[PDB]
Amino acid sequence: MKVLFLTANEFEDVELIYPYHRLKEEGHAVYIASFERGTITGKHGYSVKVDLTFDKVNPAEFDALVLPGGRAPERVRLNAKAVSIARKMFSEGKPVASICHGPQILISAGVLRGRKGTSYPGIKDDMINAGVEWVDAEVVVDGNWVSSRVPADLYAWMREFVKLLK
Amino acid sequence: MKVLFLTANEFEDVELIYPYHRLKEEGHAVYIASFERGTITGKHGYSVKVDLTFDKVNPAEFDALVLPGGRAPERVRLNAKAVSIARKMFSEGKPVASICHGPQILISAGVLRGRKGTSYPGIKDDMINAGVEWVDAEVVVDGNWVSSRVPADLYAWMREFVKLLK
Amino acid sequence: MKVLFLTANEFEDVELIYPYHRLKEEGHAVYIASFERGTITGKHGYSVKVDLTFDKVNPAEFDALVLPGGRAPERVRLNAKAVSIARKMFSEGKPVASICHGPQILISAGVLRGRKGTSYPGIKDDMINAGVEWVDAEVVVDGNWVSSRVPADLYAWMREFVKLLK
Amino acid sequence: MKVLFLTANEFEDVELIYPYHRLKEEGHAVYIASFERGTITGKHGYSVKVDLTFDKVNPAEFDALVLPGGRAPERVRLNAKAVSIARKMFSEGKPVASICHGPQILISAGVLRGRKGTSYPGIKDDMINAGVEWVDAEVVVDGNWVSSRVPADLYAWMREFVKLLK
Amino acid sequence: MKVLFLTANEFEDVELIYPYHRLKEEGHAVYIASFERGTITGKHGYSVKVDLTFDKVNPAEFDALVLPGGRAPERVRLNAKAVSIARKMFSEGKPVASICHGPQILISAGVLRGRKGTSYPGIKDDMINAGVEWVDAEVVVDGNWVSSRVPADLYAWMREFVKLLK
Amino acid sequence: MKVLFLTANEFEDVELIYPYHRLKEEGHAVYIASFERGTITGKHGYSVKVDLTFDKVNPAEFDALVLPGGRAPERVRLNAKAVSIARKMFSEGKPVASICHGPQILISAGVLRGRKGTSYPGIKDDMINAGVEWVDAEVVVDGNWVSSRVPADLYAWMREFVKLLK
Ligand SMILES: [Tb+3]
Ligand SMILES: [Tb+3]
Ligand SMILES: [Tb+3]
Ligand SMILES: [Tb+3]
Ligand SMILES: [Tb+3]
Ligand SMILES: [Tb+3]
Ligand SMILES: [Tb+3]
Ligand SMILES: [Tb+3]
Repeated sequence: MKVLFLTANEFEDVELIYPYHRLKEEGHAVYIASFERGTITGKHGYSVKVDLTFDKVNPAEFDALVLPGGRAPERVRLNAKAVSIARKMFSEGKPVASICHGPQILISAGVLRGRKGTSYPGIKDDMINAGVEWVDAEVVVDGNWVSSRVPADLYAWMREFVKLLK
Repeated sequence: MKVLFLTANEFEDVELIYPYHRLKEEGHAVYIASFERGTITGKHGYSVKVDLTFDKVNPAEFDALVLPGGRAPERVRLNAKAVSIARKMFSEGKPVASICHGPQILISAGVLRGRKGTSYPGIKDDMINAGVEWVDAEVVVDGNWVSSRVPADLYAWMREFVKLLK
Repeated sequence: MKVLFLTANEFEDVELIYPYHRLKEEGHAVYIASFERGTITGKHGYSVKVDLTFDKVNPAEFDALVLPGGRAPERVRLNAKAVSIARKMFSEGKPVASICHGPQILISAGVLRGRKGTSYPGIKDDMINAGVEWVDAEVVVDGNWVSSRVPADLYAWMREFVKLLK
Repeated sequence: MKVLFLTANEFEDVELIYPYHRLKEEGHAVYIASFERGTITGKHGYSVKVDLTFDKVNPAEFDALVLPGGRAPERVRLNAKAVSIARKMFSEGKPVASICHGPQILISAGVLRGRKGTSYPGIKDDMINAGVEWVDAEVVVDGNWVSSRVPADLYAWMREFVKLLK
Repeated sequence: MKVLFLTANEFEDVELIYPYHRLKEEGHAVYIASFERGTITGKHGYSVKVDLTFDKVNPAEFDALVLPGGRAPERVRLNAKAVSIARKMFSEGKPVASICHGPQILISAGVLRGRKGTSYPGIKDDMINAGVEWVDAEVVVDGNWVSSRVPADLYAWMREFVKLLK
Repeated sequence: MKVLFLTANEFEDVELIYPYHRLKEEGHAVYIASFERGTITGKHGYSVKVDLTFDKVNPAEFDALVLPGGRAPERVRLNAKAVSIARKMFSEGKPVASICHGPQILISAGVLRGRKGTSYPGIKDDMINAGVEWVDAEVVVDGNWVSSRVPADLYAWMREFVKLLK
């Protein structure tokens, strides 16, 4: 499987690096998409190479989507192409993993009304206003959508997402 | 004229300091309310003293409210007492100034349905989902609510807010 | 009303941003002059665009001068052209606002003998040795010269400077 | 199964956080041991709670050992008790995972003579002088010892370590 | 000989550490005096232990004085006791070494009128207004006063100061 | 006399700057060699110009060698040319000063068997495994090799090294 990550500068470092390596362990191919080629730097200073830009992503070529948190989702959600990628993959029923501020991209895509999930508690009212049935749990699984809240939930977040990709 | 500020650590420094001094120029008494007494530190490292805690605020004692941005509103909006202060003052028709992420507190208060305003563009979809008629302008004035987007709007933000307090 | 600012990297962020927006509120045109075009960054990391270089400034084209503090004045005062701009505008009786280390430029211009004002207390002995009658006050107004000491004085500093430009 | 981590301040953040969550996914109990109770902070600023001090560790109570990298191993290897824990667990054939500078603790334990493994390439000559058959590979498995070199190897490092704990 | 250093937080790190070790090489005893006991931290993050406070210094007990630069001299020069120590030792003809912003303390002591020396070029006009015959040289020796400008002058600064202490 | 320094980014700032100026005081020519031309930055942010690259160094042209510490030696010791320079100069009996992690380069050169010296205590076991008779002292002098442990030893380190160059 080809797993796409939508992110940008000021991503929450462990929320990108943890699923990146956890999914590589399974033999899945992992791709970082962002605004431009080169590198992006997390809140804590970890640097990662960008594999492709949002403009070059064909959503049909990717099988699963991961949305790390941090401050990057508020930048990503203003890019119409990045939001279109998330709208298409999520609405087609492809596996989507979000954590922390990651689901702000799904709010902007207009795909969460009636869906059950979680997020960083600081944006729960925004998830509720987007029609989410918000749950305070380390991991929520709602069909193709696997959601978690904070870095302390990483173990449970990918435990459930890896099951979805099997 | 007693102006209350609702804020916390990681406030956007100039969005707190600019209205604080602009309103002191007019002879208004300015008060910083936060989670605990002592000091709070902005994103850029400026420190300010907390005058009172959210639990000690009686909203009837304050005439106007300022909501600076940064990452502080996502912490403030999880405090039921801080949200109740903003709900009471805004719903009473008292002057309320918000900028950048500041209106996340008003979203949580449930007072923005059908109101017209702006915010940091990164949360415009959350403002729209809360019932705001969102406008991309340096300053919007909707009755008692004066809203702006980013630090570049400071001059226009307080130019309009000062007129409401006269 | 064209207001010129003489500054450089490591300016005290709020001492530049506060008067910039306060004077824009009045409808005055504000200009940042520095060593080179592009951007300059304050002590706390705020970035601002440089409008023109010291070499391109014709002091006859500007009506008032603002001298923010920080570590920038110690760099600015070594530039003969920047010091000549401050000498000409101050000695012509045009309104000049200084705060914190800002008057180090006026010391270098040789215009403060027998004038009354203030500064960051750490350089009061240097102001006294330049012939200033130094006062420990949040704001001092001596004809065209409006001086303040530290960021806590911002409200009083521009309250008096705005009156001079009216 | 109880997994012990030996670490200190300036640990490489992802080298501690990644195996911590990867092993919690399997249902293993994970324990952070360091010099004192309270918290320790990684090179990149992530902070983690210390579960117990080196003096309180009884090696017989733990089933497996993880040695993250960063600058922490050079501090840990000067603590005779921490080195004795690593010596006892490694020499008893319990699973031991090391990455980056992590095996400096095993060098100090005197247990690597005639063993095959890897490390951060910057200390390969020190591993060779301790009697290691050094291999430049993302992961090496030598009986109970699973070793990796850098953060890019995380996926392979725990892929092999998890197999040892099954 | 007992060499006293007058300094505080935000000292220029190499300007304190270099003379400290260079004078210890000669067998001189070296003492750091500051506002309070404990430690002080330089601009670049080096930490040094404070040996005694300004209040506990008896200038008669010290044979030579060193004044490092950085931002510390602007804090030190506001302390009447620290300025009195520098006034007494300098006016008694004891060896005094200054570099960079270090001579701001001697300006405040009122001992430089007619003396020949140098400093950080950014404060040369303040040295001139204090009556200094200012020279642009890596090191100036004027009787008991050895002065230098910047970190690049360290080699020449202590080359001359060590000769004075022989 | 020409003194060569082998170093890189993340050198311990005072361990490079202190011997650089101490040896310039004696009139010796000092040269910084690193991976590329331009500048290198220490752990604490001091920046120094690189005089020449490792590939351009002819060991016959230099009379003495300095090896500062920090994290730079673990990068330098992976460059076969930099290790060959240290090997050639040390094995020819030219004066060699090392401090802290600096002797990791000599370990990699294979020249320390049966030699007496010291280092940062965190790598003493690696020095012992390289055949060093390790001593816990502020300075050790073994023929041409002058070694010290930490920044607190600077005064003693160059006191002994300067005697070798006379
Ligand atoms: Tb940011
Ligand atoms: Tb934060
Ligand atoms: Tb600076
Ligand atoms: Tb460190
Ligand atoms: Tb052997
Ligand atoms: Tb400072
Ligand atoms: Tb590093
Ligand atoms: Tb042997």
